[PDB]
Amino acid sequence: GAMGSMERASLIQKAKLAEQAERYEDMAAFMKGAVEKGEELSCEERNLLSVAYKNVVGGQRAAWRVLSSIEQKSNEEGSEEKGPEVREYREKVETELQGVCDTVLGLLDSHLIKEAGDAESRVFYLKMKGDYYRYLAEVATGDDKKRIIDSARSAYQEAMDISKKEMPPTNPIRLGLALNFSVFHYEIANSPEEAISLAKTTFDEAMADLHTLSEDSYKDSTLIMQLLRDNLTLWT
Amino acid sequence: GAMGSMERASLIQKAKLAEQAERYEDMAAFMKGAVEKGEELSCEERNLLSVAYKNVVGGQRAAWRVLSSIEQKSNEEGSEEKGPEVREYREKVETELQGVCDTVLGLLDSHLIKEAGDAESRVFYLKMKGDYYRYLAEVATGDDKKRIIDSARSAYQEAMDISKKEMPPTNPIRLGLALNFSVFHYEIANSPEEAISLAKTTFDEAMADLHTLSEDSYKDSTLIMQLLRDNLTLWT
Ligand SMILES: C=CC(C)(C)OC[C@H]1O[C@H](O[C@@H]2C3=C([C@H](C)COC(C)=O)C[C@H](O)[C@]3(C)/C=C3/[C@@H](COC)CC[C@H]3[C@@H](C)[C@H]2O)[C@H](O)[C@@H](OC(C)=O)[C@@H]1O
Ligand SMILES: C=CC(C)(C)OC[C@H]1O[C@H](O[C@@H]2C3=C([C@H](C)COC(C)=O)C[C@H](O)[C@]3(C)/C=C3/[C@@H](COC)CC[C@H]3[C@@H](C)[C@H]2O)[C@H](O)[C@@H](OC(C)=O)[C@@H]1O
Ligand SMILES: [Cl-]
Ligand SMILES: [Cl-]
Ligand SMILES: [Mg+2]
Ligand SMILES: [Mg+2]
Ligand SMILES: [Mg+2]
Ligand SMILES: [Mg+2]
Repeated sequence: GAMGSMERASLIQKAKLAEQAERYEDMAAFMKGAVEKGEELSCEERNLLSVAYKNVVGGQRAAWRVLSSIEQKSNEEGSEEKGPEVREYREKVETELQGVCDTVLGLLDSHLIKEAGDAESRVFYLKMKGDYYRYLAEVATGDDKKRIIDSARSAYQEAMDISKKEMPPTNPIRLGLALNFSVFHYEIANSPEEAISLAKTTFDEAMADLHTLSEDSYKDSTLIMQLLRDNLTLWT
Repeated sequence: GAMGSMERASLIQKAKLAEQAERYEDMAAFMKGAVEKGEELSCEERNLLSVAYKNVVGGQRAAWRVLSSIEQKSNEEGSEEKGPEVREYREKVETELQGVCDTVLGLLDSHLIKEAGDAESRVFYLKMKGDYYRYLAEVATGDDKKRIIDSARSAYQEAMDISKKEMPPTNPIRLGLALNFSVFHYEIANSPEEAISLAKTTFDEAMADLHTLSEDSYKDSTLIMQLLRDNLTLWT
């Protein structure tokens, strides 16, 4: 660990600076170093961890999709052989993306999830585990696609069960989990009906719980409810 | 050179793919590898080289400016001591930025400039040399600031002399060189009057040469003339 010699508090401070500078690779490395100090993460610290890797892998996924599209076009009828370069470079990006997902999943397994006892931390980390197996599933094609998909489903499902028992329907973590599990059903598991049912029931049950909330609360929950509505509008 | 085993043509192909995927670090590494094959670069290849490093260093500069601003605020009256972290992380970004500039300058010196005989290639590379010394000047503070500034001025000046002798006033490379030399005068050399004079004469002399051009030509020259006008509007 190249961050082993830096104070935990300094790593957190620098992660916040990297966020302000949109240096997300740095941000992720600082937060990895903070996790590796062995102490549990606070609510604010968990958000820094997830934002950093979301942006790193997000850029890798966007690049992979561009290259995969070029590759597919190059393998159609009437296309001129370009050689191995497109496949090679797509494989390079894919392998780097898989490495980042493996790193995140290793942090969750060593040892964030096992030490997370409160619902808000346990559901948060299990959602992340589902998210990063989902990203692996987006690029998987070999004899492991089915196992990767089931690993994502299993993590999302355990997070769902906890969130329904321990969190109100408007809790932003519960809402973001349901949004992403719904995307998993639609895009990964070939289950659009399940995706639509989950997004609708999640939206409706949150709607009916809004009356319990303060005003300047739940800006993140309003945002996420709109994303559920956006997906239902695209899917129906 | 980690690109030593890849074919030149494959490096160029992958640089174009990286551009489409907005993977500019990859793009720069592929183009560095292509330069290191020892053959001169075509017009299209020179553009790939400059776009790749422009985007890499551009992101580093934007991050450095964010951090430097935070650092300055932290060193004002009434500010709470945050410790060494802001300076440390600004120094980290600064050192990475300087390393990229050094790499580009080394490619120009080994051996792009010495083998560039045509005006369009020689002016192009000398403009790049001025640009990357300018980026070094933006962060320089020690006993080398003056020498760095003069290295930028010297490269821009030699490019200017060639461009005025060998290129029409509407040539896009000549125009972009004048635009950037004007920015050097304004932002680096504390010479706003020189910056304004250069931008105005460049604009006026290009205006008077437009009548020689074809229509679907010079989209890049129209774009650059507008940037000269934009700067004159900001500066006056
Ligand atoms: C990374 C730190 C920063 C940028 C400072 O904060 C990110 C954000 O962190 C919190 O928001 C979380 C959160 C996001 C909110 C939906 C953003 O809301 C607004 C108004 O922008 C998106 C972020 O990625 C983050 C951290 C992700 C999670 C997601 C994590 O799964 C493992 C589950 C849902 C969502 C929850 C955790 C949100 O509470 C806060 O409630 C947000 O504050 C506001 C104005 O709403 C803040 O923007
Ligand atoms: C990197 C390759 C790609 C993205 C394919 O092309 C970049 C661009 O490459 C060319 O444009 C150059 C060029 C740019 C043009 C001003 C862009 O014009 C338009 C319409 O977008 C900006 C680029 O950074 C680039 C390569 C940089 C230079 C600069 C280099 O200094 C060392 C000097 C001025 C300018 C010259 C070289 C331009 O000719 C072409 O003339 C442009 O084609 C069009 C539509 O105008 C193309 O967009
Ligand atoms: Cl590759
Ligand atoms: Cl640092
Ligand atoms: Mg300590
Ligand atoms: Mg615990
Ligand atoms: Mg060869
Ligand atoms: Mg030559």
